[PDB]
Amino acid sequence: FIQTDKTIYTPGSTVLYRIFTVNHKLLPVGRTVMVNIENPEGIPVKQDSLSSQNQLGVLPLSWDIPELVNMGQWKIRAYYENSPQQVFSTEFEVKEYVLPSFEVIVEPTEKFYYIYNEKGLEVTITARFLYGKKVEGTAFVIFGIQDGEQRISLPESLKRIPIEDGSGEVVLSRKVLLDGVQNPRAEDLVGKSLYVSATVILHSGSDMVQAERSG
Amino acid sequence: LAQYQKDAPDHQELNLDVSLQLPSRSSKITHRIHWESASLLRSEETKENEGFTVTAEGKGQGTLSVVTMYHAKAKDQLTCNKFDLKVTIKPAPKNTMILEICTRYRGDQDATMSILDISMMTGFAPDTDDLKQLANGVDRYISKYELDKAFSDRNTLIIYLDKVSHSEDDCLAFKVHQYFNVELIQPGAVKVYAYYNLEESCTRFYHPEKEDGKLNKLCRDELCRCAEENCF
Amino acid sequence: IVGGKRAQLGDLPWQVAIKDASGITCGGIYIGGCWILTAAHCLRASKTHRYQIWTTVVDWIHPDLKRIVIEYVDRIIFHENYNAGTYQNDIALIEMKKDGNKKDCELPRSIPACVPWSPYLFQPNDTCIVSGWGREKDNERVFSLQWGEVKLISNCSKFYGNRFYEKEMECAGTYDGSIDACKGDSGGPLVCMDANNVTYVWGVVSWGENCGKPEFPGVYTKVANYFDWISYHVGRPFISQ
Amino acid sequence: RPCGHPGDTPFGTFTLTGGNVFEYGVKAVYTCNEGYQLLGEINYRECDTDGWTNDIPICEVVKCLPVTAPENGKIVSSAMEPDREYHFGQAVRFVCNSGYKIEGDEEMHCSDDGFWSKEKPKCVEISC
Amino acid sequence: DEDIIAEENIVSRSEFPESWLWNVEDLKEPPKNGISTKLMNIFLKD
Amino acid sequence: GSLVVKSGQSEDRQPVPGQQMTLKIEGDHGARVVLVAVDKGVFVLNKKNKLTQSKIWDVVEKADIGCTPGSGKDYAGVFSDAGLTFTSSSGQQTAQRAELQCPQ
Ligand SMILES: *[C@@H]1O[C@H](CO)[C@@H](O)[C@H](O)[C@H]1NC(C)=O
Ligand SMILES: *[C@@H]1O[C@H](CO)[C@@H](O)[C@H](O)[C@H]1NC(C)=O
Ligand SMILES: *[C@@H]1O[C@H](CO)[C@@H](O)[C@H](O)[C@H]1NC(C)=O
Repeated sequence: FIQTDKTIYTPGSTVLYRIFTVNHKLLPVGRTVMVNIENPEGIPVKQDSLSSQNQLGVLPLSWDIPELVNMGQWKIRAYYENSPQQVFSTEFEVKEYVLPSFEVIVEPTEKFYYIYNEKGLEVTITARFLYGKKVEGTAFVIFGIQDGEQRISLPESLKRIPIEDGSGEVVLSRKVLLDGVQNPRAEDLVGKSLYVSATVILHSGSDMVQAERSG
Repeated sequence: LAQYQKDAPDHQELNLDVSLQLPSRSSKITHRIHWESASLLRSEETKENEGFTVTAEGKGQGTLSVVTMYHAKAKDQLTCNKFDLKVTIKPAPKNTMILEICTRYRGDQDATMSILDISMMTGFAPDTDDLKQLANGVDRYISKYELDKAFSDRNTLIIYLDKVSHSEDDCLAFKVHQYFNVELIQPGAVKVYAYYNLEESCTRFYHPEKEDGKLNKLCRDELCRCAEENCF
Repeated sequence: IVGGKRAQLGDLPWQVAIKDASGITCGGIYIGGCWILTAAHCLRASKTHRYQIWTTVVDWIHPDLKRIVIEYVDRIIFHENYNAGTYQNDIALIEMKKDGNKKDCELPRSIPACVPWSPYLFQPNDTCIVSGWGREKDNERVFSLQWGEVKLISNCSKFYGNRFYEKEMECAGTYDGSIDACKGDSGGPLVCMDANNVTYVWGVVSWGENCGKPEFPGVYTKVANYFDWISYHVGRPFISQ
Repeated sequence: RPCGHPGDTPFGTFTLTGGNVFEYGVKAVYTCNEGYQLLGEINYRECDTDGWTNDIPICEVVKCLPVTAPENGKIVSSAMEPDREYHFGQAVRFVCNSGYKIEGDEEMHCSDDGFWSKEKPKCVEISC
Repeated sequence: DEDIIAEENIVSRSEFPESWLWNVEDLKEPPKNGISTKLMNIFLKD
Repeated sequence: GSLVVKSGQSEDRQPVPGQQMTLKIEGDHGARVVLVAVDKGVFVLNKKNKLTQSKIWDVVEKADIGCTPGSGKDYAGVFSDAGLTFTSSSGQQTAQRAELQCPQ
């Protein structure tokens, strides 16, 4: 089992990860483990062979990220030396970013959408700072229909709503949903999904967070 | 056939020894390309831009790729590539001035919902009556949060636009009053962008009659020193 | 260093290490204050803050941890007219930073090695000692500090010709002795002693060639020619000109 | 007068001595992790009227001496190759040549002591 | 001026790690119904 | 076993930037506990590949040798489908298994 300290990293930072080495009874053991660092392209860029002995089943490791590097999903691949066919993996994203300082939550009323619901998909936006206090601002919410991997944006569904006391509401009307797709027969929408994208801007205009809830 | 699968030989031997041979002294980077680590990408960096010699020896095959990273000058604009912004501040006919902001989208179609992020100059504040007049309909929106704040401590403002034209400039203006007096006034700023992309934005600065937005910098070639004080 | 014996802590205090994340890259010499004299060619990163500096280390695998003080790197200084093709003007300075509580960096072990002011102070055929962490023979090794005696030879254009420049470079090598600093010990000190045993930095390991062959001696960039160049950056303090 | 946070050094932790807040007169003693030594006699930072004591302590990974392949044997395991320092954690394997059987510990890793967990084995001809 | 902290006496916050407290602790305390409780003092970041 | 991390101090004391705090860790005797403190902003950007307990038990259950909820077509199918090989001296035994993976 591989545990990275974070889920995403900036170019230049160090990735701290621990490999837990147990047997099929989940009891800590001391064995030799092969570790491979793999770039998003798939090419392994750093191999290693270490020992779990005298480590109580916990193996503390680190890997330095170069400054000039290709962004995307990197992978750590470990396998016991004795069993090269059982390869365990964990991913970590590499990207240039800054902390948003607040969180935006896009939460639909229901976890689905009944195709014959005239009310449409009502969504509540809840934005609050990372230290708990609520957020005052403005949210731009827009809807879309997803079919496998093909996304079709609905320009008519764009809404601007006030975020007052950390809460807002925005409804996708059934009429707009049917008008957005070029098919009057609503039965064809069954099997597809809806995604919602919300952008909240603080009144200070110093931070902006985009969040999405698809599927 | 059983003896053929017995005398069956594993893999063509791969064992490359690739030595970077530089006339100068640094460390000794050697490379052992083995079968067990054939796919391992072995990268070697060299800070000097120069012709050099690579000496490989042994059985097997490999690929050598020399790729030089650098910084290239860009003719195309790095800031305001998708938006044009012109900001002017003039003395209106206690010190009150008129801020005028004209923006135009650099696209084939109109821009969608956009944000005007206006920061006041140190000591200045928007006129309340003027903001309420801009905010009524006309595809503009100023939140109640902004409109309720007093003239004091109202140094930031966000004007929301329903759309900005690509065919011509959409222009607005309002009066700004001087509530605090300071010998050195920091320039204010205006930042336009579209809600769906924050990176494609434009930012302009204003200072009561000081070209552009910029401070008095002294620049030549790459290297600039600040010149924001008395000459002597 | 091809020949020579394993250095011990007390012998050459003025030796200074430069180690990055990937092993140790060359090494400089302490010339007093909070300044180090190395070669410009070995370190060439405008990402300088990671570089780190080790002193009185002698052996890279089992330090004694006692007075093994290492210091961070504040600022680098490269020669303006450095040529990458001919390896001319191969000199650089290192500034070590210390906290604002103490005015200067106090390293009580390493001893400064002074700066030569004239090329006429020492002449060829003089007993000089170049020491560092290089590779004897071709063996990687380079765990313990090696030092050896070399002689200065005059008119190096006999062996290298147009590539050598006597105003800005100097050659030191032993005929058939092959004792020659090589590879890993670049930018290191080429130290020679005076009649008072005053310790001078006659040169630093520049480019040279493949060690061993006495018909190709090691080439070192001459320090005495860049005496005024160092003075501009580090001021007039320390030893009398 | 509260000093600043004394900063975290890689692969190490620090404890405050004589107090519970970074105030004037406290000491911050550092200690590296298992498999990491604290090089340098300076190991503490003390909050004075200005700031902390000189610089920040460093933690370096302990290293093991490289081992050659035994007679009539080869080592084709481990990291990215030859005759280099082996830092803490890494492990090697011994496989004797055809016609030679191992005579000792087949595997070993870089131990805490900067030495190997086991001793270097031998390769002896196969004898029955 | 009067009734305010001087500039030189203000220590700016500078410790903003995205992750920290990468530590190892062993539960060696005398068990209580099999559970061994360990009190650990940590210094929060900025 | 069990592993709980809670406040090692009172609930009147509020956490302040830089303030020392006591962390109460209660777990199994002798267990080595490894820690990590992460800013919640990280999870706002990416909250995937996070180590949980549910994911551990998921890996264990995917390496299970049973392939059915229960029983079988015959007395041999019960043993084979439940990940067992029965072999009697009289000859009653389960069929051989040459598939590491369960049938589709
Ligand atoms: C070389 O230097 C030595 C110094 O020990 C000297 O005795 C000898 O005469 C010199 N030889 C030549 C040819 O200069
Ligand atoms: C330098 O002069 C000639 C070059 O014509 C060279 O061959 C010789 O080795 C050198 N002689 C001396 C005395 O340095
Ligand atoms: C200089 O070095 C020589 C080398 O043996 C030594 O005899 C002498 O004592 C040293 N000091 C002086 C002042 O000559």
